Amino acid sequence: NYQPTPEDRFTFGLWTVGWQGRDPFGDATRRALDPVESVRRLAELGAHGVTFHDDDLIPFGSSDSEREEHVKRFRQALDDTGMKVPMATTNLFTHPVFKDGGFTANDRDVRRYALRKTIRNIDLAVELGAETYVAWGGREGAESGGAKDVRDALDRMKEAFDLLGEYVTSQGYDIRFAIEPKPNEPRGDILLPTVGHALAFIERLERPELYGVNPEVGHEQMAGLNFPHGIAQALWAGKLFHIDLNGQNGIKYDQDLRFGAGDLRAAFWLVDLLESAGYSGPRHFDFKPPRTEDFDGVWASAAGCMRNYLILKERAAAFRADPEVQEALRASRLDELARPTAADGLQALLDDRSAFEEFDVDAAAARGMAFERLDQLAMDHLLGAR
Amino acid sequence: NYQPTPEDRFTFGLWTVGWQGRDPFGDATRRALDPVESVRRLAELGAHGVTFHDDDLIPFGSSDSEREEHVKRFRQALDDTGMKVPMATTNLFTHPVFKDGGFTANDRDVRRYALRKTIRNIDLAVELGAETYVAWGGREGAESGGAKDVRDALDRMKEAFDLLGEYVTSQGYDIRFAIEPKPNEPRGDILLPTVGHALAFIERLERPELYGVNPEVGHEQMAGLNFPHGIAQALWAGKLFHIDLNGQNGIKYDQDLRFGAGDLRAAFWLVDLLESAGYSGPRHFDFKPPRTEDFDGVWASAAGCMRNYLILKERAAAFRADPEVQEALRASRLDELARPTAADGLQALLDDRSAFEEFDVDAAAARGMAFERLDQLAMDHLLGAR
Amino acid sequence: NYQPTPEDRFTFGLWTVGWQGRDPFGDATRRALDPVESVRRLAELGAHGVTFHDDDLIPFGSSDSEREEHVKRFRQALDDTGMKVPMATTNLFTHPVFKDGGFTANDRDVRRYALRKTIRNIDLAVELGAETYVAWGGREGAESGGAKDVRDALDRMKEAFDLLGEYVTSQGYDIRFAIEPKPNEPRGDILLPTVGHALAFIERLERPELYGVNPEVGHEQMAGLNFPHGIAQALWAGKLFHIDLNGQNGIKYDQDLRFGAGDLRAAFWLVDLLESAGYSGPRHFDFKPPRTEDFDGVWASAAGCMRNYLILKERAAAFRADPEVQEALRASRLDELARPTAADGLQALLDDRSAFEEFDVDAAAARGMAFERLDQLAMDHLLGAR
Amino acid sequence: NYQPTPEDRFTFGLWTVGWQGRDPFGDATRRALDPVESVRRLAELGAHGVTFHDDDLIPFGSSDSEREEHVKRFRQALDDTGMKVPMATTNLFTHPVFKDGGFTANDRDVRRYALRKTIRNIDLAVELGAETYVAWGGREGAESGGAKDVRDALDRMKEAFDLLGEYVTSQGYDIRFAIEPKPNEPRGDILLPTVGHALAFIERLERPELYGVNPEVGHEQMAGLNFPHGIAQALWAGKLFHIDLNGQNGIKYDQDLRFGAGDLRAAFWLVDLLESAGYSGPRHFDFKPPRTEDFDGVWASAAGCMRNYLILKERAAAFRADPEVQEALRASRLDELARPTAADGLQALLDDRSAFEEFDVDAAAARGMAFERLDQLAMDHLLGAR
Ligand SMILES: [Mg+2]
Ligand SMILES: [Mg+2]
Ligand SMILES: [Mg+2]
Ligand SMILES: [Mg+2]
Ligand SMILES: [Mg+2]
Ligand SMILES: [Mg+2]
Ligand SMILES: [Mg+2]
Ligand SMILES: [Mg+2]
Repeated sequence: NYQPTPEDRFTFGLWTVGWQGRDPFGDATRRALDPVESVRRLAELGAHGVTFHDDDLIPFGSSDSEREEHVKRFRQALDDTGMKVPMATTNLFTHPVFKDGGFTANDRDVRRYALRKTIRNIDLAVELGAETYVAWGGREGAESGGAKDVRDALDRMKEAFDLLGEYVTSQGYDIRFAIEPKPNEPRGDILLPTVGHALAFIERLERPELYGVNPEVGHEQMAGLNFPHGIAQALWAGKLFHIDLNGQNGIKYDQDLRFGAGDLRAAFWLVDLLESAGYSGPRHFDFKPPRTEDFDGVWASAAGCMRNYLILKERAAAFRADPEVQEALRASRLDELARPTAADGLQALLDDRSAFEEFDVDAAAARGMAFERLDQLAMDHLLGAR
Repeated sequence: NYQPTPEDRFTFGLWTVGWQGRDPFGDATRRALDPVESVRRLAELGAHGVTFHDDDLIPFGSSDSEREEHVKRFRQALDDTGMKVPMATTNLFTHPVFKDGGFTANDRDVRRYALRKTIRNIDLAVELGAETYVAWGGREGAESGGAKDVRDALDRMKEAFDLLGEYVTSQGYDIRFAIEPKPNEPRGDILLPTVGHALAFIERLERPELYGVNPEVGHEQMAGLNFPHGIAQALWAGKLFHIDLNGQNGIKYDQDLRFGAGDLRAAFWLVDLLESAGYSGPRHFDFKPPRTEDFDGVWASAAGCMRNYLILKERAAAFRADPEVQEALRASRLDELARPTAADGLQALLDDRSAFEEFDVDAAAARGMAFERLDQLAMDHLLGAR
Repeated sequence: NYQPTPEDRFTFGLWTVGWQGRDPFGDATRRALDPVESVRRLAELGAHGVTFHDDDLIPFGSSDSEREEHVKRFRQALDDTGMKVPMATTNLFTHPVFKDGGFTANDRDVRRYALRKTIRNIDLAVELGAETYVAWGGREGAESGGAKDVRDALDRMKEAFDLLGEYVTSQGYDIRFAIEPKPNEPRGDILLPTVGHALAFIERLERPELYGVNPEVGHEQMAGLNFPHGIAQALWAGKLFHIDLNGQNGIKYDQDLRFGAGDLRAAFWLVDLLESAGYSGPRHFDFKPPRTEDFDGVWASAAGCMRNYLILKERAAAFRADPEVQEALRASRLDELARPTAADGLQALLDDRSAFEEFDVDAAAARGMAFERLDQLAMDHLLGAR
Repeated sequence: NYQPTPEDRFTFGLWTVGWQGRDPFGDATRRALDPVESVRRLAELGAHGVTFHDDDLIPFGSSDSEREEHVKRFRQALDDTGMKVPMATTNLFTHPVFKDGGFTANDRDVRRYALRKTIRNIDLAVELGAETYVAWGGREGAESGGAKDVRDALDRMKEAFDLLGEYVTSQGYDIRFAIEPKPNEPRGDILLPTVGHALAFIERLERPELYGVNPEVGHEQMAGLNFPHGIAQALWAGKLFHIDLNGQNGIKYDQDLRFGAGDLRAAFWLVDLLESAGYSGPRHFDFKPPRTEDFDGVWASAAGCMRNYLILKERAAAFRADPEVQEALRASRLDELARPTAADGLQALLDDRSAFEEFDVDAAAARGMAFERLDQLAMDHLLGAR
């Protein structure tokens, strides 16, 4: 029943199944996992590959000797299992030096350090074959209004990303960047808080074609926003380079539940969109197995991520293939939404008396949209009840 | 005490002080106001000008004769008082024909009608001297996932705004457009839900220089977002063409309280930013006097809008002029935030061993940011308690 | 497929399918429905009965003659269809006189009027056979802090409900009261904002056994609360006299979507609880068919309310009957949660060295709770994918 | 300027100024503080006393020898400074054994352990002179619906608190309990999520007079609720035994900002209420100095807590003493809210034709409430601008 293959392109971060369960009010409930064991266990479950922060793979403060040993053992597990590494990223948030940010820290020497730590890990990412480099600026922000002049901060943020674009262009690397937005936590407010703010920032970079977004289900839902809508806007702009899948129950702390938990109907509309638009990138899970769980529960939670995606894929495909649904879509005029408003042009529209002077407003107004029957067909399909 | 003059450029919509108090659960508690009387009373209070939707000024379905009579009486009140009309907009949300939207309605004939109704009011706006034309797409959106393909909807939205840009370019009008975002209400989710999503959409229009944003305090706060931060991003992009001021107590229905109500410290940081950046446009209030109030209370609420802005302006100016505050800003390194990270360039940064190999991370980490003393000086100034 | 019968005890308010679609930003999109036609159409769909506010049935300001005529025609439709009237309530929110409340209005003459309007409709409710009388104090509250001394307001609220209890005791009526909480809208904050605040208030009334709660799915979700949890607390206290079913997508304006829309997994856990606890009252829908819809869509939306309840009932019953689920419940120690902590008593617990001095904390800590496998079995059952 | 004395009864938890800055995404930024030094530094700032969790004072797993040494050194610092210990509480949330709760853990042996750990610390609290014992059940709850049967959990919660009441009655201790509600974090949903749910639960305990609430500003605001309103309901019920003061910016993770930060007008209305009702208990701060700060900033943040309370006390007292404000309160009929609705009794009200048959609804409806002028006087007073 609903078994994943490496062809489904499911990926997990080392830090996901590796989360030891330390939260703001409690100590860890699980021992540390060796990244080599996580690679093996994930390959057994049907995953396609893994992702990493620099500091997940190479402990902070490691000598070039220990660094080389850690990478070599990782490489061997990849060769042994067939697992890929499609994305990597930088930890610019755990160590105390980043307490006021990395790229937008008020201290200039910290910003320079942040850039050098990033560039070193871009080299490693290319070596391991990654196509996408993600940046989540979790410490870029403020708890108080006077601590951060946001215009100056956006200048420094642009400067950082422009320098990174110069670096990969100089080296001839085939890698693209993806900015991951989040509205708050751990800072009181985070810069570039939603998909839209990130898309707008990208258009001010020197080489905008090198940058896209890495949206996360739970993050947009922490602002009360419709995640499938934001993903549609990112696809419309040609900027969905990567995506993070998980679950969230509303406006509260970042829960990082397994995918399919949280807002189930939103998860259905998301899969419908991703499959219908032909998104071809990794289906990456950024989730945390609850700290109530032991290691058997960690792997059950990971498996459930993939299972829920495949069940929703099946139901969304049945929905769109149903002749009764295609009829209802025409009844609600989704076909007319796809047709241009005025391909005749501005002058024709102005001269068209049926568009205003002779337009029957009351006849158009009384036409029902038939959206509630359409949505109940969608419910019936989701629940396997047609 | 804190008396406004027309030099402060305070403006109000006719629909604000004119709101009769009808809400989803109750009938109106006040009689209709003649726009001529609203103009006189606002001029007496020290306002600079007024704004309007087409349907606030000319009742829907009016003959060209009645239209001319309504405009002439309005013009006369403006000439009598010295009041200006800096902005106008279109009602694409009240009449039943717009129940699924105007520019993104699924029905093509409704979209054409929406465009013609808008163009007619652009002509009137130019005649009355408006510099800015606002578009709030309050019905553009959905309550259910299958009712609206958002990529097709964004195509239709771009098509509409592009045609409007062709129209004003054709006519030689000196007017710019400002898109007003809102996350929800009256639709379950509204397209372009925040300042960031609107800024990103503008960069895909054919003539992006003609378009900017008209953010509203309460709207960004309905998504839990930091309004001064979003305004800083809009200023950084050169896109703050207009602004709507009001108050909101958190994530809930759109309250439209008078300015200064709701989140008072956010209102302080907003005024600080607007004055420090030299924003030169109208300070426009989109608010609703609570339906508990009679007409004496309507004018008290309007007066309070302007009063609160002027008190906050005074306190923000005292904050920034205080030598002890300028010292604390240097203590928190706001001066270093304004200096480039790497004006030496990429190669210099890579060769700079003090940026990584010889960087003392523990010494930098132990440096306090001193942000809590800075924020208490800001509190003391806001409260008049230094 | 999943057809309701009057035995399922589904009920609808006249004001639900009767909503004409007027919202704060738009005029009505549907004509008024005659309550006689709503009764017939609902009986055809399989409903059990209907509910009403006084002003839904008898237009405000009606003579005793017109009142009698309106009731007689309603009675006849009930006799013709077999439909029952299990609950009634009072409109203390639409007319302008209630703009600062009914029972807690600052004006004493309005409070007296509110009580007399209520008592007149209690008599009618008894005549029509209602068992439950609901009070939703939608105008009891404030937009500003100084307008309402909440201690005095709670005194007036208690006084009102105590007088109502004296009235029904005097008359010998077999009717109970149910208070309906809501956190906000249309007032900025509403008194008794959640199920918990209402339960606590009831314990200070003179005759607490006459009063219970009428919680609404969407209302508790406007505070971000877990609705099944609140319903469990109300059942634990013996106070769930009635319930309002609908859907809501998070913290925002009151959406009143059809039941099953909004938070689908919460709807599943709610049905599981109601059926497992043997709740025997009406399954009442307080919803609004979206104003995008014509009358065919109104009835499709009503039908979908009942359909979704019956599908979820079936899946929750399959979940609890599954031997693999009963095994997993024992694996997560739900059986031990049901056993007393210390039926041996306080002295035995203090003398029990295995409870502290010889308790192995690290062995207990390492035991996994197995909650993620249990929740995936619940997901599989909900989606019909075992 | 605004200097606190021990007469102001300001108290702080050891865990507040002692927070090392570890958050879910970052390591600690400050070294551990010796509780002896925290006592001295707080006494220097003008605090009245301190509070503690068992595990803040005596490291978990300490021998009776080390326990005695830790208490003796604490006692000496108290004797040296004059500081009091008015409240204590139990850590039932940090150690992994409490990962599914303490009093409502599914495992029975963990629940017994939780009760024994609590009882041992009640004895210590009495020895140190505490009058109030707080219980915050931060782990009592769930992330998934099937993990916790809430009726059984409330049975176990009642059983635990009843046993604790039997214990203190047996020992003859003069101490009362205060339950602290929180809606979520660190569990996905927490049992007894608001002040109202806690007040309702207390009325089902065997000896309800021994129990009250300990509400926290930020916690009620994480549900979007009006904190002064909830505090008024707790005062009305006679159950405000203790209070936790801090700041929060809306619906998001628990920020624990210093008091006066976050919602400033809510802080003003809270102080107005506490002073006007004659609340006589400790003004306790449960806050976290941001991890951006060094130790100088920790003490600046603590000082600011007390400063902001004293400034707001002064402004609220000026507001209520202002003759123009007392006039406006009569204009909005706050005097009539305080007078009984029907001291004449039920029969008199029914016979009073001026209450219904001859009541002029339109005359009452047109009366303005004058609430916007009242609220602007409150704003003017808060800002020191009359
Ligand atoms: Mg996350
Ligand atoms: Mg992520
Ligand atoms: Mg608004
Ligand atoms: Mg606006
Ligand atoms: Mg509702
Ligand atoms: Mg209801
Ligand atoms: Mg807290
Ligand atoms: Mg606390």
